[PDB]
Order: sequence, then C-alpha cells, then structure tokens
Amino acid sequence: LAPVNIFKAGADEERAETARLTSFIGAIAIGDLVKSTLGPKGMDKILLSSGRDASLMVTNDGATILKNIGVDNPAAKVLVDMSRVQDDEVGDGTTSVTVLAAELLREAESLIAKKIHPQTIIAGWREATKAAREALLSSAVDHGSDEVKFRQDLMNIAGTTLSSKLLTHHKDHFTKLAVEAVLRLKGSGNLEAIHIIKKLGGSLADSYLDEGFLLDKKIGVNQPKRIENAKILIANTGMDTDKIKIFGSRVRVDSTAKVAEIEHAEKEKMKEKVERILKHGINCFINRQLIYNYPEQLFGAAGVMAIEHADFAGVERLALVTGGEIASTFDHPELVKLGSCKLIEEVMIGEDKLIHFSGVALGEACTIVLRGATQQILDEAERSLHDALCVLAQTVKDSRTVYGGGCSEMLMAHAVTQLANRTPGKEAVAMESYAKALRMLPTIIADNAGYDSADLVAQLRAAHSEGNTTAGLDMREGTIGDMAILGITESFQVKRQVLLSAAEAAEVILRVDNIIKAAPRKRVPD
Amino acid sequence: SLGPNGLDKMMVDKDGDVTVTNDGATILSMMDVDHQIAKLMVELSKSQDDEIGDGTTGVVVLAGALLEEAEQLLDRGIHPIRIADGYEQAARVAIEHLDKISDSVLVDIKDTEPLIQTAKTTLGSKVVNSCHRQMAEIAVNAVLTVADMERRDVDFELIKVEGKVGGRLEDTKLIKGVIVDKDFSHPQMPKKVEDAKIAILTCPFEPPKPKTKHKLDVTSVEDYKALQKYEKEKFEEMIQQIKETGANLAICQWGFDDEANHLLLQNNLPAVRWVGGPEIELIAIATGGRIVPRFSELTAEKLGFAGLVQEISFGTTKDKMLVIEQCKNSRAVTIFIRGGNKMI
Amino acid sequence: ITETKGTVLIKTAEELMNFSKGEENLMDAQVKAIADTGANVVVTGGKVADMALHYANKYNIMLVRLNSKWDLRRLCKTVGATALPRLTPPVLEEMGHCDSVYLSEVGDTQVVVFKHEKEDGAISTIVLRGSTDNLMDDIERAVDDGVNT
Amino acid sequence: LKQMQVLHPAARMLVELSKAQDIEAGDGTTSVVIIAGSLLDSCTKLLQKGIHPTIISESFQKALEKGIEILTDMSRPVELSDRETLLNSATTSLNSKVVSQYSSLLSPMSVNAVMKVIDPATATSVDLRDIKIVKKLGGTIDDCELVEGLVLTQKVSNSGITRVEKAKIGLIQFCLSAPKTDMDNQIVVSDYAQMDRVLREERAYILNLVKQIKKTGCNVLLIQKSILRDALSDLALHFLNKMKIMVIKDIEREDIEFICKTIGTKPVAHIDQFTADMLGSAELAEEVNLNGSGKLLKITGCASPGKT
Amino acid sequence: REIVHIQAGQCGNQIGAKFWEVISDEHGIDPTGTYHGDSDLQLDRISVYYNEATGGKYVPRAILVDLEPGTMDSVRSGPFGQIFRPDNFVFGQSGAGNNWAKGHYTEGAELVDSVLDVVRKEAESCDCLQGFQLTHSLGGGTGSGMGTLLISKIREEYPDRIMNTFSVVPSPKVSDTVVEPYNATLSVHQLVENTDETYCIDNEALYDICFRTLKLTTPTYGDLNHLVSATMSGVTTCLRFPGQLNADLRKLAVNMVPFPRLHFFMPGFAPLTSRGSQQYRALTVPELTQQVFDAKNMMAACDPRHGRYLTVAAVFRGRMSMKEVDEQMLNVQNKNSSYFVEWIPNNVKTAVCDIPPRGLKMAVTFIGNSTAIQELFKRISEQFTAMFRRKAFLHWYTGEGMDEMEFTEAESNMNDLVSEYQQYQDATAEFGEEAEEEA
Amino acid sequence: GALEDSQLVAGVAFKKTFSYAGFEMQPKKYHNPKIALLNVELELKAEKDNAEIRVHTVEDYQAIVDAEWNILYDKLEKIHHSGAKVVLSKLPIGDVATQYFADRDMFCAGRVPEEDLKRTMMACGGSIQTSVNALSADVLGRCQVFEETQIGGERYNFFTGCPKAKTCTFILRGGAEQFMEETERSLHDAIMIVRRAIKND
Ligand SMILES: Nc1ncnc2c1ncn2[C@@H]1O[C@H](COP(=O)(O)OP(=O)(O)O)[C@@H](O)[C@H]1O
Ligand SMILES: Nc1ncnc2c1ncn2[C@@H]1O[C@H](COP(=O)(O)OP(=O)(O)O)[C@@H](O)[C@H]1O
Ligand SMILES: [Mg+2]
Ligand SMILES: [Mg+2]
Ligand SMILES: [Mg+2]
Repeated sequence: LAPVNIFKAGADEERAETARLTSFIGAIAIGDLVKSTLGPKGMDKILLSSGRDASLMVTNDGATILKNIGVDNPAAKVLVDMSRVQDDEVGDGTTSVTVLAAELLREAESLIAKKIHPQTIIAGWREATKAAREALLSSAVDHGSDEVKFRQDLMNIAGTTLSSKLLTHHKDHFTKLAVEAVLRLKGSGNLEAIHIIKKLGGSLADSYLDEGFLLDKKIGVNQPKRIENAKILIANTGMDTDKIKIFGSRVRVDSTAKVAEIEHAEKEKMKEKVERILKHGINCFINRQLIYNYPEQLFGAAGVMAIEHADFAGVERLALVTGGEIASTFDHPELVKLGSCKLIEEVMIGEDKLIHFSGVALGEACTIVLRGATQQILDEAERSLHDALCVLAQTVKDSRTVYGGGCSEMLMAHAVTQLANRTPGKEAVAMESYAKALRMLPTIIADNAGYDSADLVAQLRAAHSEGNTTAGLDMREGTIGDMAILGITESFQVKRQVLLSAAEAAEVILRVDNIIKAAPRKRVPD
Repeated sequence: SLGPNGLDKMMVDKDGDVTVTNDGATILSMMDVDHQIAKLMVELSKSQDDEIGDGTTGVVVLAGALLEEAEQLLDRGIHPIRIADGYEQAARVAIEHLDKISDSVLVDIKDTEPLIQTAKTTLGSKVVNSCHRQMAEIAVNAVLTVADMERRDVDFELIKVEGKVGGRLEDTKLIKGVIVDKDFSHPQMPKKVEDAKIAILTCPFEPPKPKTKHKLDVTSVEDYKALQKYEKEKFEEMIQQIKETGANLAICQWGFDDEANHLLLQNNLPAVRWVGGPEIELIAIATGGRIVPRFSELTAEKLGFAGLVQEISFGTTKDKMLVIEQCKNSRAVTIFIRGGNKMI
Repeated sequence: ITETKGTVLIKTAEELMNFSKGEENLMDAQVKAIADTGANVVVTGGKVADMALHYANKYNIMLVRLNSKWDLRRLCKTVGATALPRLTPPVLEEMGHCDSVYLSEVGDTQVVVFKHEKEDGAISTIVLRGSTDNLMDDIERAVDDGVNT
Repeated sequence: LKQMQVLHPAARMLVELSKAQDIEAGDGTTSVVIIAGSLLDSCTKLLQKGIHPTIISESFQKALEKGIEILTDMSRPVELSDRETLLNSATTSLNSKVVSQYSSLLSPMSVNAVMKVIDPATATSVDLRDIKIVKKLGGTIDDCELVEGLVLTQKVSNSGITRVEKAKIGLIQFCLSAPKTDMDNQIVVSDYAQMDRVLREERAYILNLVKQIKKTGCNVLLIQKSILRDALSDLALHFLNKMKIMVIKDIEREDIEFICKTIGTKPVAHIDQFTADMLGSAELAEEVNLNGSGKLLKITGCASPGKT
Repeated sequence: REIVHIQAGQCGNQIGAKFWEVISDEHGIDPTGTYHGDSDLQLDRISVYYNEATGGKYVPRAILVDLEPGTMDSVRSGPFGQIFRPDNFVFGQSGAGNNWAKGHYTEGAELVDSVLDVVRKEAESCDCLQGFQLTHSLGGGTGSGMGTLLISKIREEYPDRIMNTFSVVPSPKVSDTVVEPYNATLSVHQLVENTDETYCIDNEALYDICFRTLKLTTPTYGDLNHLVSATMSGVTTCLRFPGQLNADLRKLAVNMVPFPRLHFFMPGFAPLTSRGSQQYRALTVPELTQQVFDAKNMMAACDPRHGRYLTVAAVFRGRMSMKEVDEQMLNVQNKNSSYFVEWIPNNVKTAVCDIPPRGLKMAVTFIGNSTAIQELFKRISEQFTAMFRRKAFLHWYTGEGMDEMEFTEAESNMNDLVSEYQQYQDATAEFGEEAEEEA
Repeated sequence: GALEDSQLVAGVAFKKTFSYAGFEMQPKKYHNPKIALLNVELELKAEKDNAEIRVHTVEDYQAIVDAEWNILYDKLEKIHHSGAKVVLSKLPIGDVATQYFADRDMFCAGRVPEEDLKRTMMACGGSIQTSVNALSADVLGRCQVFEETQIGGERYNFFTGCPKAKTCTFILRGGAEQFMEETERSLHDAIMIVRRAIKND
C-alpha cells in the first residue's frame, strides 16, 4: 500500500487476488441458496420480513425469493438483476438461469488457479455458446398446422410447468383451466384480460374458470336485480354532479328566488342527460365513476341496472367480453354499439356477492376463481398459475418446442464437446468446462429426488453420444426414458433465453478485477 | 484497463448502485478522492473526454509515467523549471513529426468502409466487441444522416439513444424515425396506420381559458343555458377543424377531456396524449411538418407525413411504445439498445 | 399610483388592448415635458422604472439615483436646487446649476463628480488618498481637529 | 387465535386455517386446529423411521378420500319442514358456550330468524347480512327478544312527539336548508330594502317545502346524513313541529338498503317526486326509553314486510 | 409609510431582541450600525423599520419597557445592545409580581406617562406613520395588565392607525402561575374591541417541533425564540422588500378579516424539520406546501379536522419559476378541498419574494383563520369558571382596588366570543331525564 | 483543449441559453443580419398583476380570449416588419415566439445576461428597447456574419465582423478549472499594465 492516502474516510478498494475472491464467493452463494427449489421434487422456502411488519409468504419461484433477499455483495446484485428481467420476459426459468450462471463461475475460479488469462476463457466460451445454441435450434420441432396435434402440445407444456409447484397435487385439473383460458384470447397477448380472483375458504380443488364473467360490484338501490336478454351500454363519464363546467364562472344574484331558480336548472341538466341515455334502448348501464343518488332514482324509475366505480380495468375487460363501445357525449345513438349477454344475476361465493354474466357474445376475456385454506396457498396458487399462462402465450406466438427433463441440456453439452476435441490450445480446456456446467443441471434434478445422479448422468452421456437424441430422465421411477413417448416438452424461446442470459453474466463478472466502494451514507431518519 | 485485452472495474455508488465500466473518464468520475493532486487527474480526464471522447484512459497513463521519470531528475539536482521547459520542447518536436506520418483517408457516404474500420478500432476495447461489426454499421450511418457537410458540424441533440431491458444484445437496430414511450389515448383505437398525415398540436383539447384573472357572472337561467350550450359546442368545433384539413392522426402536448377523447374515436382518428417537449421538436423535424398552437391556425400545408406509425408490444409487461418510421429524408434518428441486464 | 389600494378593471375587448398603449404614451409626454424646460440631468431619491429609463436615454437625459435622505439634502444646497415631492416639470427657480457633471474612476473605484468652477459654491469636499484604511481614519480625525479650531 | 400474537412462522398458518373453517362453516373452528395439530405430531415418528416426506403427503391424501366416504355413509338426510331436528342441532352447537343456561330461550329464536329470511322451497344459500344484531347494555341475557321490524339507535330531533299510530313513513335524500348551488355563488346587496327581501324569501322557500310534504299525509320523516351542507335547519324543524310530523335525522348511508328492504319505502332525491306512491306504512312507530341505558326506537307492524 | 415596534415584559423583550438580530444580518447592517451590503435591493425599503442618523448610522424603531431592570440590563449588556437608542430603554425599580391588578392599576399608571412621551418622539421623526406592533405574553402581570393599559391609552391618542400585535397564547397544560386564568381572560376582553388582529402562538407546539421532530431532547427557551422569530420575520417580511403588488398592513386587515370581531389567526412555518430530514427530504414545492395543511406544522391546540377554515394566505420566499408554484397551488387547493371553507371559496393569497430568509434553501409562510380556535378559548373559560365559584385567591385582585364585578363582566364576553365562532360551523349543533310526554 | 487554442474575437460571443421546443428548426448562420435588442418579455401572459376581468356574456368571453393572442401577435408582427433577423432579450422568450420565429427563418434568444447585452450594443451599435412601437432603422445592430459553433462540448453564439467595435472577448482553453482561473489572473496583470502605460509611456 502506498504511504499516501487517496481515498476519503470510509472508502475501500479491493484488487486482483481479493476482488476475484469476493465476486466468486457471492455468486456461488446465491446459486447454492436456490438449488433446493429446482426440478419436479424441489421444496419451498419461507420469507419473513423484519421491516415490512412481519409479512410472511411461502414460495417456490426463484425470482420472488431473489427480489426479497437483501443482498449487499456487489457481484450478487448482478445475479438478482438477470432473474428479475427473465421473469418479465418469458416468465419461466428464473431458477435455471441463476444456477447455470453460478455454475459457470464455479468452474471459472478453478481455471484461474491453473494460470489461464481471463480473456482466454471468455474467447473460449464464446465459441462454446455459438455451437450450443445452433445445436438447440436443430433440435426444435415446429407444429401448428394440425389443431389436434397443437392442442396436445399446449397440454404437455402446461403439465410440465406446473410440476415443480404446489399445483402438482392436482395437475390434471389445473392443466385444463390454464389451456382453455389462453384459447379465449384468440391470439392477442393481453394477459391482463384474465382476472384471477382469489378468496379464502374451501378446498383447493374447488377452483374453476367461469363460463362468463364476474364483477365484484354492487347495483343501485331499488333497481331490478336480474335481467334476461340484456343490452349493455358501457360509458366513461361523470354523473355525480357532472356540472364541472370547465370555466371559472360564478353566480352573482341580488335575491334568493333567483338562486332557487338556478338550483332547479341544475337538476334539469342532469335529467336531460339521462333521457338521452335511455334513448339508446338499453336495459343495463355500466360506468367507471360514481353515480349520485339523484340519477340513481332516475334509472330506478326507468327499470335499468346501473353499476358504478368499475375502474379502467373493470371497464376495458367488459368491452372485450360483450363487444360494446366505451361511449361518451350520448348525442348519436346510431354510431354506438351495445353489448349482449343472455342473463345477468347475483351469485354468492364464500360470503360475498358478485355479478354474474352468462352467455356472453364474444368472451375474449375471462375470470378465474381460486379457493384454498390459507392465504399462503392462495398466493402460491395465483403466482404458480401466472407462470403457466405466460409460457403458453409465448408458445402461441411462436409454436416450436424442445424436449426437456434433461434431454435438451445433454444434447448441447455434447455438441460443444465435439468441438473442443478439434480446437488446439488452452481454449480447448475452457470449452470443456462449459460442458461440465450444462450437465450439472440434469444432475441437480436427480440429487433432489434421492437418486444416484452419477449413474443416471453417465447413462445419458453415452446415450446421446451414440445417437439416441431423445433420451432423458424419468422422475416417477428414477430411470431413463423417451420424451417423445412420455411427453416432457419445453418452449424453444424459454430455453434460448436461459442459455444466452446465463452465459453473458459469467462474462461480465469475469472481466472485473477491481472493486471500489464509496463511503456509505449514514442513517439519520426523519 | 488499456488495450483490447484490458479488464474492467465495478464501481459502487453512495447509495449502493452497481456500475461495471471500462471508460476512463467514468472511473475517475465515480471515484471519490481526497488528495488534491488526485482531483487534478480527474479534471484532466474529463477535459479530454469533452474535447474528443476517446483516449480518456491513455492520457492519465501518459501523464503518470511523465511524472515518474522526473523523480530521478529532481534528485540529481535539476531545477524543475528546467524539467518543465524541457518537456515542452520535446512535445513540440513530437507533434510536428506526428502529422508528417499521417494519412488522409476519406469522408463520403458512397464508400463508408474507411469509416467502419475506424469505428471498429474504438469498439474493439469494450464488451460490445462480441458484435462490434454490427454496432460499427449503426454508429457510422447515424452520424451521416444528421451531419451537415458544409458547416462541418454534427448535432447530438438530433440523435436519441434509448435502451430497454430484455431481449438480446444483437436486437439493437437503427430506426430512422422517432420512438416515444406512449400509446394511443383510447384503448379501442387501431394500433397502426400506413399513410399517416401527422398533425402536431400544442394547445390542450379543452374549452379556452384566459391567463389573466377573470370572472364570469351568471345572473339568470337563460345565462346558465347559454353557458351550457357554449361548452358542448366548443368540443365539436376543435374536432371538426382538425378533420377538414385532411389530417389522419393527432399529436398533442397536453391532456384531453373525456368528451373530446370519445369524439376522436367516433370520427376514426387516432391520437396521442401527454407527449414530451423535446419529442415534439424531433417529430416535427422527422416528419417534416410544423407546430401549430391553435386549432384556428391549422392548414393543410402544415401537416407532416409518415410511412408507418405502430404500437410495439414487448413480453409479459404492460409496457407499450409508439414508433414512427418510413418517412422521407430525415435529419433525426434514434438508436435502440437491448440487452439482458441493466449493466449491459 | 393611489396610496389606497387600486386595481385596474376591464370589461370589454377594447379596454384590454388599449390599456398597455395608453400607459406608455402618458409616460412619454411626462418625460418630454421635463426636457422642455431644459434639464440635462435628473436626480432621484428612489426607484426608477425601465420605461422611464428608456425614454430618458432617448431624450438625452442623464439619470442618477441615490437614497440617503441626507446626501440628497446636501446636494440640494450644493447646486441651489430645491426638492420636489411629485413628478412635475420643474419651475425655472427650482432648477440648480453646475459647471460640470461626469463619471470618473480613481484607484479602482467608480465615482460621480459634481464640480463647480466657482471658488465659493455652497459646500466643499476633501478627497483623501492613502495606502491603508487605518492611515486614512487617523488623517480624517486630524482634519476634524483642524476644522473645529 | 386471532387476538394472541403468535410469532413462529408455522404457527401463523393455524390462525388462518381456523378462519377458513369459520368462513365456510362457522363452527368447528377449534376442532379443525386440533386435527391439524395431531396430524403434524404423528409425522415426527415417520420421518425418524426413514419415510421421505413426499411419501407421507401422498399417503395422507389417500386416507383423506377414504375418510370422506365413511362419513357420508354415516350421515342421514334431513327435511327443512322438520322443526324438531333444527332445534336439536341449534341447541347442541349452543350448549358449549356461556349461554348454555339461556339456550332454552335463544334456540327457538335462532331458527325463527333463519326461517323468516329464506324460502324453504328454493333455499340454496343464506345471506346473514339481512339479519342484524343490536347490542344494548343493561338487564341480563334473559331479556333478549326478536323484533319483526326495524330498530334505530339515534334519538328523534322533534320536541314533543314520541308516538305515532298508523304512521306513513317517507325517506328523504335531499336537504331542507337555504338554497345552495354547486357553483361558488354569493348574494350581493346594494339597497336597504334588499335586506328585508332576503329574510322574507328564505322563509318562504323553506315553508314551501314543508307544505308539499304534509300534503301527502306523511307522519314520519327520515333524513340522510350530509357533511357538505346542513341537512335540517332550525327554521325547518320549527315548522315540522307545528304540522305534527315526527322527524328522525342522520341516517347512515351504508344501511339505506337495509331500511328500504325492511319497510318497503323508496328513496327520493327531489321534491317534485315526493308523491303518495313512495311511502311505506307501519302500524306503530315509537321510541322506547330503557331504564337507565338510553333511548331506543322501534317500528313494528309493517304492511308490506320484507325478508329481514 | 412607517411602523413602530414595542415590547413589554419577559417574553416580549426576548423575542424582540432576537427579532432585531434576524433583521440586521439580512439588510447588511452590523452591530455597530454601518451598512456593509453591496446590493441596492436591501436599502430600497430600509427606512420602514429604521431611522438614519448623520454619518450613515441606522437605528431601530423599538421601545423596550419593563418594570424590572434585570431584563433590560440583560439586553443592554448582551449582544446588539450598543445598536439600540440610549433613551429608548424604560425601566422601573420594583417589578409587577404577576398580579394583573398591580400592573393595570398601581404600577403601570405612573409609568405610561413617561413611556407615552417616548413614542411621541419616535413618531415625530416619520413623515407619515402607518401603525404599531406590540409583543407581549398573556401570563405575566406586566404583559397582561400594563399591556392592556398601554393599548387603551394608545387608542385614545391615535384615532385610526392600525394595531397589529404578536401575543403568545397560554397553554394551561403548562399551567405555571397558579393564577393563570385570571390574567388571560381580562386581557382578551380588552383585546377584542381595540386591535385589528392578533397572532397567537403557544409554547406547546413550540416545545413539540424542536424536541420530537428535530432533536435536542431538552430544548431551552433560547431555541424557542428562534422558532417564533422565524415566524416574526415572515408575516412581516413582505413589508421590507418590494413586490409586484404593494401589500400594506391595512389591506391585510380588509383582505384577511371578514368580520371585525373574529380576527385571531394562527401562523405556519414549513421548511424546518429534522436535521437529517432537512437534507434527505426532497424539499420540492408540493411536499413543502404539504406542510401547510398538516397536523404538525400548526402552533395552536385546535384540531382543524373538527373545524372549518375561513381564509388562508400563502407567502413564498426564494427565486423560482412562476409556473410550478401555481401548478402545485392549483393541485393543493383541490386536493384536500373536502375539509375547506363553508362559504368563502378561493381564499388563497399568493406572495413571492426573491431573496429568501438567510440560512436555508427554501422558505415559505402560511396564515390561516380557523373556527377551531374556540376549542382553545372554551378550555380557558371552563377552568376560569371552576375557580371563580370558590373565589380562590380573589383578595389579591379585589383588594388592590378593582371591583369584583369585573371578573363576572369579563366572563360574559368570553361566552359571547365563543358563541360567535360556534355559530359559523353549523355542525356542533348536533339528555338524561325521562320527560318526553304529550307536548 | 491545448493552451495555444485560445483566441480573441473582435466582437461579442457568449453562451447558449435555455431554449424551448422548436429552437432546432431555425437557421444558425447569417451574412448580413440586423440585430434587434430588447428588454421586453415576448410570451403569452397576464397584462398586469393588479388586473381583474368581470364579464357577463360568453360572446365577450370569446372576445377576451382572442384579445390576449392579438396582443402577442401584434408585437411579434412589429418586430418582423423591421427587417431584423436576430432578436435578443434579457427577459424570457416563450415557446410560441420561438415557433413563430422558426416559421420565418429568424433567430431568437432569451434570458441573455445583462453584461453580455451591453457589450453587444457597444460592438454592433444599436440600443436597448423596452417597447416595440418605435423600431427605427437606427436602433438596429449590424454585423458582418453570425454563426453558432461547438466549443469543447458547449454551444456558443458568435458575432464577428463589426468594423466599429469597442469590445473584445477572450475564449480561454485549459484542462482543469484552476488551469484557466490562473490563466485569467495573469491576463489581468497584462491588461492593467497596458492601461497605465497608455497614460504615461
Ligand atoms: N415431469 C418432469 N420430468 C422431468 N423433468 C421435469 C419434469 N417437470 C419439470 N422438469 C424439469 O424441471 C426443470 C426446472 O424447471 P422449474 O422447476 O420450473 O424451475 P425454473 O424456474 O428453472 O423453470 C426444467 O428444466 C424441466 O425440464
Ligand atoms: N352434549 C354433548 N355431549 C357430548 N359432546 C358434545 C355435546 N355438545 C357438544 N359436544 C361436542 O363439542 C365439540 C365441539 O364443540 P365446540 O366447543 O364448539 O368446539 P368447536 O369450536 O370445534 O365447534 C363437538 O365435537 C361436539 O361433539
Ligand atoms: Mg417452471
Ligand atoms: Mg478508449
Ligand atoms: Mg360450537
């Protein structure tokens, strides 16, 4: 250390031997923390908070865990950031990306101990990932021409995604709900059109998807409670003292009877607007704002249903289901399109009462009712079902799939191995380490179940080298099998994102050799 | 951190933010130092960055090694003014020889190969080198579509660099238009047009309001009704005034009213709400139109043109963006950056 | 303006447009009326306006400002002029005279000089030049002792 | 379990478990915790014997299915017209509390409440929001009763009238005060004769309103709470006294539905729509004074009763 | 115009001594009297609170009155004592003893004759004076007794000059003098009919802001003067600096006081919180303005949610852009407009001064007229009535030459004043016996 | 930049100021422009802080709204008719003025510092105007070329070519803050020495 000081008090510097030490300790720390939640037989963690008023949640997702953990190592924050982005991109594989990105760094520290310059490893890995992604592409199978065959693939993808979650207790029941829900969107990737309503009580198997729609609102007082063959007008306008006349006007009169005259003119304005609404020949009215008690009785005298305070989400969803138009100014009744549902009634679920729409016109949106025993099950069920809906929506956008259960990893690990046997130099060593990292992912799945991982992986390595490119693990019995027969299937887009993102982070971390920290701010709260 | 085989540093902020970088100026900027001489090296790095932008880390290594060689001369009994004078003389001899071995290459849109080779050399030192052949192409084209050749000047305010997380680094592309972080106002508007005539506005879609303090007195019922009629009529005239000029889409800087939003949809006219200041002046240059502050002043000679306007949707998130493309010759252009991490 | 609170009220379009033009025209005549008597320099004990300053420059009127309530009274004696409490064209009796007024600099300082060629005048001033503040003050005390004698 | 503050993370799922049974069943909230406790206790022996936890979870679900079929074969159908069976069921779930002595009075009351809310022919669910429980101090448990009408806690603003026979009840959602527009208004006075005009014109405007109400035969008036403008001025209350109208003020906004359900009135929001078709009828309206606790109001004998 | 400042008693002298201290360090004046500023913006209105003597000296327009030399010697010997006018110090030899009768009848009678001469000599040096300022406390005898006598004498002498005051309101939770309520009731009775308005401040919220919000678990009176002296500067600030609209104290009365008898305000000072929060709170316009309607920035024991505001005034200090100030003001006016005025909408008076008070980034000042002040005056009366029934400690007042009828006289007005504020709410208008028979 | 890159401009040059939307579609070079110096705020606003409008009918309401615009367009039309191409004002210039000045290929600048304006008047030869009613041919400033260039990351306005100038401006190029501050302190010693030597050689 130079005798002269260059840093202010509290600032610290770390260099080559210490910098690479700290960065590797952090990465493997986060990788080993989440390995327990991987595969069809991983277990779940408990997150309890000291700051957020002792909030408690039970989860298996690898991205939810990494968001709540308060990491402070600079290198560990890079790993958390990729997992959050991956969740917002395809919605699955958050656990696989971080484990793989951590296993690459575990092999990278051993190579440095053998006196190989870091730039040599990166150039070596860059060739390894190119040959790995190309081999994956040649493994893709693309359906979509046959509805019957494509329908089978959607059931296989949804069945695999739900395996590692709590929904595996009822996988058959929950596979049908997830698939049929996505077929309603008619190819539009608006996932917000699916409203998952979760309310406590009853068994987890009582959950279902409603054939129509459900609204958790309340109708006006002294209005019909149920209508057959309804015509719906969807509006976004003011009705509680709509007289917000944008100007800065004011009333200046010299008597009292003038005020009582102007006051009566206010009600005439509201009454006239109501008549123009009823001119459309509607029998159901939906508004996104409040409804005052004076216009409430106008509908109550005319025999109409008025729903109030259905926010932007509640209105846009109704537009897709019934096909109406969100209208305002009510001046041209011919140009506005109304909705149509066969029946509207009030239903009771648990304790609450919700509005039931049945026999809708379009049905391009839906609602899902979830039941359960604890708030932890309801949250876990909803979060698990989010993974299934997203990955299915990506499949419809790009309908090419790749086999899973370790069949995919072993194929790419072999393609890099063949390349490393022709390349001279120290780059050959680095490429082999890439194959050691990919093959760990099938190993970790076997370890969690209590099987001889070394024996099973050894059989897979031989099977894939001799041309049986569909071999892979079978969890229910701990032997080998064919995926074309069993049906374990992933998405090409999901696996591609897992491979490319993971290989990048081990590149950005590995190029770092100096760590510098500014003197932290002190806690002096308000 | 010098040369193509150089390594990087990972900065840590006051609050905890992590930044991995290789640029010479940034490392000395995020660093916190106390010694007064250290701050003099920081200011030296920044000055080179402003003037040129490349060669920020090379200069401090040259400056540092220039001081180290002077330690022996000081010890052997040389007045440092003699040393300082000597260094100045050597630099003059070095500089005059430097441009004796120079080679003028070219500046022309026709060839663009020498310009790509120079761009390749600078990018060869960063993590972008994984695809630096592609990135070189984007950089050179972006300058030559904004460059004023006669004044020999380029303006960086006409080049917008925007990055969004997700996707892949190779998805970076050059858009010879404008991208904004907005969407259509009404959810039921169509998501694309193909012969867009652009109407850029600055006034909001609301009834007028003078700025000076004012009061309007309602003294009778007929006065009240005449005010009620004036409201709803004012909503009609603005939209009629827009349509007669032949415009196809409306762009506004302020918000719309609930009544005005629906009437636009009823007249088959897409619109955008709450756009930014610098965005408007870019769209005016990009589409070749003009900015109007009142509905009354709108004419058919002030509309812009645009080949395609679309709303592009990303993955799981609700984030949506609007892109303006395929116009005529444009002096504005944007760079779109993608990548799997905020640090990329 | 009125000492009591006073606001401007407008009810029609014409009054809104004609207010700003009317105010400027009134100010031009007032300054021109002052210049009609022959005044070359105007000294005031308060704030000056921008419109007045612009018109003062147009009519070649020198304008100075100083607010002491004791320097202005001394200036009244020196030139023989008398104060005015309202902006009115001065009467020929009320205007002082001076043989030279100029802006000069002495030792890194800007000063304004009202110089008489008359031997007597009304009051006189002694300029002190020294190398230190402590040196001036002691000399200043000596001048007081000499005068009191 | 809710009132205690348990801190163990696995002990905070039992409080939610007991709330689950409360929502679906409303009884057995203690027993379900005991069952869940003993299942977990019996698990500690199996894990020592070498059983993997996955095997244990699957085997319990096998046993749960068998448990369902044994209970179903043990049960017995019940018909709603059988009153004796309902009493025996109610008194059994009631003799485990402090009021086991008073179950000889409460048990017939509880069943009566349910039978007066639903229709036994098409009863598929029961909503308990149409049954309201009012808590009042004083006396003992043995003084409870079931009221086939409406009970209001707030006292009456009127001074002199406390009992009405053959009442006609009307509900109001507007305000009996000086005229008030939403626009910021103000009355300007510039002549001395204007002061007398304002006083006279205000009294006439309030007087006009009361004359309309009495014209329809209204005896009891119910106002609704307002917080932006006054709801009942001193002048208005004086006139309503002279016309012999019982006035009740400050009815809550969140139980307007329940009031209309019970007596069959119709909310009104404009004076021009206050006719004789919006009124409800009741045989007796009176406020009763409890011994020392306070004053209470009762409305009994509805001609058009609801299911509350 | 010209204003004069007069301080009496214990509390009044302390605040005034600090007030003149937090004026000289802005306008470029120094503890010797010279002006050492280079900005002519400071000297434009320098003469409103100051006199200029020959030689460039400036002196304050202040009168210091107390019945004991101990307080006056402290200020004279302490900081800034050499600035003040030598003859302006008026002092007694025996004090007041906090008996309101002693300071209103026996001792104050023979002192005003000499004080009234001094204020005449100060008023002779101004071309046209506009009004007075008085600083006193309602607990001490001299503040209440002699303060009442001074105002009555002033009114007879001066017909229509304005009467601005800065009086601290007693917090009975901090009871102090066992006989506190006697002192407070009588002075307020006289204040109602002889002053334009009074600015009330309680030591309770003075105690809370420093202790809880900021720091210093044991805040002494010295800090308490700084906090109120911050509020002194602001209501008065506009007066010493130019503005686009000439806001004089007279138009403050007409524009802030709708009724001549309900004229008691409570002020507000936003930009002062914890030292760490002074740094880490992003001191922008809307969060700074958000402190105006908070439950913490208030300095009176009157809950606003159980009250209805009459008129509000906002003073801004600092060099901003014009837009954002109005934008947030437009937002705030309608944000919490539910709890706003009953019949006087659009009360907001906006004032902006380029130069802020010296020391901090940002500063504003707020004035509000509440209907919850009756909650404070009611409690005073309730405690007063409980003591008068027992006639406790009454001889110390009646025995000094004052008739008993005065105690009963002053009580009537307090009930009358409370009834006035109660009338403008229309919400407080909302039984044990069994008499509910026929009619 | 290097120390030898310092320059002297026989005119006036100052820094670019804050500009509103639309500043970028207007030309940045002229050959024989006429400069109109102003002290008037050219933006849409309220006439007097002491003003107040009371009106009864909407017909006058619409007439009042169009009155503010007609005031603003009158001043801007008065400037454009004088033949000036470059307009400078100490007070802010609104976005409406800039967009209007863009449509006719003329340059605007607002919030110019006071000292930089006085030097511009002395170098070009005009006069500051607080009103737009008497723009004679004498109150305009004439220069031989105007341009906007980039200097070390900043943008600077240059007024060069005035043959009757009475003012110069230095552009100092250093490498650090204390490098040019020390440079200017040595320049000040040269300026004062020459000033004394003129009076006595
Ligand atoms: N029935 C199954 N048989 C074999 N492998 C499976 C089965 N179900 C899931 N997997 C594998 O489990 C792996 C991990 O997926 P998952 O547990 O959801 O974590 P991640 O968050 O990485 O998706 C996947 O690679 C998938 O191939
Ligand atoms: N008369 C009785 N004889 C025997 N057991 C009874 C009797 N009454 C109630 N029980 C038992 O009490 C148990 C639960 O009562 P309770 O204390 O309410 O607990 P929980 O809250 O679980 O319902 C039931 O299992 C029931 O069998
Ligand atoms: Mg998964
Ligand atoms: Mg470089
Ligand atoms: Mg029980």
